[PDB]
Amino acid sequence: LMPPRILVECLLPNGMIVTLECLREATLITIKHELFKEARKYPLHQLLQDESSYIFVSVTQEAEREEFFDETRRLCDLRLFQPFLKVIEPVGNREEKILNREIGFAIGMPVCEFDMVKDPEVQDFRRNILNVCKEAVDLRDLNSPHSRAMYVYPPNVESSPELPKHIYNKLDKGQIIVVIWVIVSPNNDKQKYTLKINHDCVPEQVIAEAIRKKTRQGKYILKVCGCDEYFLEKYPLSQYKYIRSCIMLGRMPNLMLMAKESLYSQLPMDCFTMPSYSRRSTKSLWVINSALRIKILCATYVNVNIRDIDKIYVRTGIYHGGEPLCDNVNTQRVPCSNPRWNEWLNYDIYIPDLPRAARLCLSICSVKGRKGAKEEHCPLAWGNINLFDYTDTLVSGKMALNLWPVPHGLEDLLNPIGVTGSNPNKETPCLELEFDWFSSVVKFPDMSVIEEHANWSVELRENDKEQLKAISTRDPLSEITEQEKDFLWSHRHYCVTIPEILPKLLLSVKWNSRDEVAQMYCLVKDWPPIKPEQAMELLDCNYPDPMVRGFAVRCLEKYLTDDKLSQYLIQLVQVLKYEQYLDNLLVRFLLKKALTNQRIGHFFFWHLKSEMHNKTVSQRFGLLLESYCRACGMYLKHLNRQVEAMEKLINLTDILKQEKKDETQKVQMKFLVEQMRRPDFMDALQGFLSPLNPAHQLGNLRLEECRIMSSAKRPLWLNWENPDIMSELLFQNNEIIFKNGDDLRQDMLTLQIIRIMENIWQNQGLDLRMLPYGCLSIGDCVGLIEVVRNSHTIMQIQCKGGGFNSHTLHQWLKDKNKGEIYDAAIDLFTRSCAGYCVATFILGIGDRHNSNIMVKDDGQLFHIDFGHFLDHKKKKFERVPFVLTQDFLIVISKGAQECTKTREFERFQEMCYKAYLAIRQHANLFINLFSMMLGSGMPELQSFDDIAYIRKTLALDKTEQEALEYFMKQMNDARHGG
Amino acid sequence: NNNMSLQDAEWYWGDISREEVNEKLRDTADGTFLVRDASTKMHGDYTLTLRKGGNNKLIKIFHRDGKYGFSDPLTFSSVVELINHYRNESLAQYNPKLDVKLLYPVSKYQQDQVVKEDNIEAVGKKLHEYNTQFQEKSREYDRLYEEYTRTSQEIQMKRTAIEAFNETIKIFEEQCQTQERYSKEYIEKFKREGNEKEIQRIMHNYDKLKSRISEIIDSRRRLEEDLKKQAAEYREIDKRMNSIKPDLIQLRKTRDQYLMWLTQKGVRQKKLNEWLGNENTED
Repeated sequence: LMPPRILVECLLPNGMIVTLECLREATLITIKHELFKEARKYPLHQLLQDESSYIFVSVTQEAEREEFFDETRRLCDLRLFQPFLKVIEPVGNREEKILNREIGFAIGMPVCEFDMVKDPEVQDFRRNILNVCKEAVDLRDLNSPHSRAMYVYPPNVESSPELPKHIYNKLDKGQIIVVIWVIVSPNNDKQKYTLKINHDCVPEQVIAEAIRKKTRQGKYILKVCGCDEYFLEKYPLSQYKYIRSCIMLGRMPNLMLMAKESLYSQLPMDCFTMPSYSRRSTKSLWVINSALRIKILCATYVNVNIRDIDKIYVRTGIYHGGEPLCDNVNTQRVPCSNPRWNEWLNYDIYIPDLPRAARLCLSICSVKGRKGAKEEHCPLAWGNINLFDYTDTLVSGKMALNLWPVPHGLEDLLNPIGVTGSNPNKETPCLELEFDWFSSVVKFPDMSVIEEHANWSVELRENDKEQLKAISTRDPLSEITEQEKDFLWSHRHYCVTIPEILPKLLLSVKWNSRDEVAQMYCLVKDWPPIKPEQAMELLDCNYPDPMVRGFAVRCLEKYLTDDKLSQYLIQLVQVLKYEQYLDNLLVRFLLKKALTNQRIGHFFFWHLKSEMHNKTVSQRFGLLLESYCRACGMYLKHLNRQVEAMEKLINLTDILKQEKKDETQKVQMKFLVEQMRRPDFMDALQGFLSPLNPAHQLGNLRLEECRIMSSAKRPLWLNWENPDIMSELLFQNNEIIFKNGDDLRQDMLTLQIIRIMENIWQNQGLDLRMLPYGCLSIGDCVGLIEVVRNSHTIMQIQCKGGGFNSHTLHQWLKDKNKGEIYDAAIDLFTRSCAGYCVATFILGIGDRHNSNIMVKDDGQLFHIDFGHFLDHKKKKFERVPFVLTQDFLIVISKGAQECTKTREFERFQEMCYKAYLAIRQHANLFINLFSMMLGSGMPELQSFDDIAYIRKTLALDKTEQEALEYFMKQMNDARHGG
Repeated sequence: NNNMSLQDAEWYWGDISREEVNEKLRDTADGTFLVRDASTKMHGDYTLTLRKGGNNKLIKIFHRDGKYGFSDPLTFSSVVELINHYRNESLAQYNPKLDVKLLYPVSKYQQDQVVKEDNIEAVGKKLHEYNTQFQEKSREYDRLYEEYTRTSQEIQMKRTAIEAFNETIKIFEEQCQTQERYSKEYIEKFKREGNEKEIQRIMHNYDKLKSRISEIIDSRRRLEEDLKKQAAEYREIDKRMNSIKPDLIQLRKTRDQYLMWLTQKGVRQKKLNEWLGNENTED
């Protein structure tokens, strides 16, 4: 950040001052050599010692002092606050400081801040996460070096060994044809060997067959051609995702033989060292017999207008999830001019009946328009308190909390969704409080006392079994009445034989009754395990109980495969916010599974780091990132390279957009090409693992291909190359859209859901085609968009060729595909349209014009910017239907003028029917995913009533036939003959 | 009286979603209730929502052989009779925990009479004017919020910068203290020796150091003053936001009230869509 000539001040240890002149690219060792070569001339050089006994120290733009043990790093990358350098004797450790600097750069904030904060919960989290880190390290170092090879290169295996019959019939006699390349030669001479082998063959059988046809204790392994994907663990060759995708698409698989010793040597040795901080009257809650009382003293800062608002008040409550344990209590003593209340508020809930996950949600609200019957209360700031701390002790004595601003659009006064804790910023409304002192430490009783209390307080064959099953099969967000709750709690002992009903029984229990809660604790302790996609329900905000979440985590540990974990990682990260502590079973499980799989680690890091800017969970995510980067092995360097490249890209985009928005396209292109040609940018951008896929490697940028598109947001069309030797087999180059300015997290969620709908449809037995392409969020309003090749918008199609006849798309497809290819192209186009119509109808994606919908060359179509993943751009819960236009109808009808009069039309409608019924059958999982995505902070969902629009579109209120008729009438109204 | 039209009953609302039920019963006292048609749309369900303990409790009215009731056996003739009886008497007999009456019934007639200028052209013109006011207030609020976010970012970065200046000053002052500690003895020894070249060189270095420290102090002070000014602007923008939110809420509420009044007149919903804003407005 210092382009021109620099006059660096030198802060000698004897007290000298000298200003050397050096270029921006000089290194620290060169600077020290010149500095001690210039201090001899000036006085006080007798006390000066040799260079090797001294190191540097300065201050960076992040307001920290770094003692520079790494000398090879150049001056520009140091990021000094001011051009000055101080020479002091070394006091820290070489490796410790270098590692801490790398961790800080990867995270985005210095590692010294977490030592600066003195919160005992934070310190205990940092001390105790190292046990998990060490267990993961030991597990990686169990089978040397095959275990480390498995860690760095995860087998990309699907959870289902067997194949759906619609693609199992695509095999010839159940045999897969695979090309084997052997490149072992004096020169890089490529020879291929085509093998036709059964699907259930393991890699050792594949390698034996390859050797036998090569015409000759296995010293070789098999790698995907064109990517960093390896086949290591002995699993059926059809189970791997690349090979199954090749079977699905009819594409010819390609493999290649790498020596085991070559890869084993190529793997760096990973070392994990414990950091510095590794070395560095109570009575039970139930003995208390009193109500819960809390005092509110004053609001230090309040940004209220005197004229507009007269009175302001703070509203409180006791919550367990989103459900108030007791009725809310309000304060009203003083106007806005002098905020001070000093009122002992009393809650009609006994202390011994306080649940272990009890909280205290506050909000300073401003009552306006007191004149007239209607009183309007608008909140000024909100805060939450976790009445029980991480050591199982009730909060006692004086307390103070800064209060966060109310989120955009959150009208209701209390905000129990938000995270417990004070605002780190200190120029915010601070509301000092009080908690009654009980002359001792108020501790929650242990499980022995819980067990002693529990079980001591105590169609229709023998029970109403049909109603139990009906409630079980009912989705989580459906209305559950008081009669149903009483029935469920009364028949709790029989609910074990239906383990799919634990969520509903949990909602049935009365959380403000210790007898009921103890009985439910015993029931959950003896509960049988359930499906992981149902156990992920019990981690949402609606189930804050430690034992509920521990049972859900145990179920995840038992039954969560790694492909499913990578599918649900977005949500399993997002439900880290809903945790009330730092150290807990969910984060232990996720970190243990992120330090034994480098794809999980890559997306774990990038999802956690996507949310540094949000101060709400920034501290927890920063500490988690610190531990991950501490024990992530050698991948830290690749992560640092990715962070460098995206920092350069973000700076480029900012400078392009805000300083020179009025600058014309050509001049902006000139500036872009100049700054790309700039050597430090060039070096930072070349040669790093892509963030969208750790296997894909980005190579030499193509400055001629790179450009900025005509879209209003000015995104970057960045074209890389493939450094793999056999790049031609998969793809010669990588082009990626760098998007800066738009939130891509809604698109990320929509594409996750689309991928899951394909999984459901294919497992059922349909063949609908989707492209859930890659999207990543790398921070705030910044992200990566993977380009699909050979694609064109219908707007592009219409424009090309000269070119309003809706026959243009059909003519373009006919010109692209000829012969027998035409039938397959039209079939693929129709199946893609069916998937698109069903998916956009169900999720309520907004208006699609011509410019966000692309047709590939082989006839496949897909949808680009989702933007709003639900109809809340207009309203929640007539609503937005899917659209199917005249050109689509013409091509599906193979160019017939009477589109609705052909057989392919009703074939398409039947495919839509089956797809919709499959999604309506599996809507429970979609509801759980959308409800676990509540804490994202996206503008859309934010409570539950915006998730409810999926219930509306899927018609979970009606029955199956009624919903099918509803979809039929929706489709007919949609086209309305065109 | 005891058994009149369920449609004429004021607690009856018709086909409203549970979301609208929760919106209507948000932050209301105990005993509040309304009766709406069931979401399942199966005839005879008639879910009743009573708010006890701060929660929108749900109780379902079983319908059998021309009778109504909460649970078997059914002993009541009609929904109106059930509602009136449990308004008169509490629910403790039905459920021992549910010790509450049905005190405050939500009525659709109050909103019927609150709206003024009932004629069609008047409600249309008022709807248009209030929609324009609502759009103006919404764009003002969005601009205010983006300005607030920008100012918060500026405050955070300037606080980091001022902390960095404090650290720089600490380093410089420690170095100058070390310089004086060494230079006292050094200057004393060279004064004993009797030469002035190194003395003047050391003095030149010391005044150069002092000038640099003074410059950094001046820059830090200027940054701190700018930080105070930006903090004042941030507080002013927060005050304007807190002032402008209630007016936007009231405009939205009255616009929706006018929309519902217009729709409850038999006029075309296509005309409603065309007239309102035919735009991305929520309602």
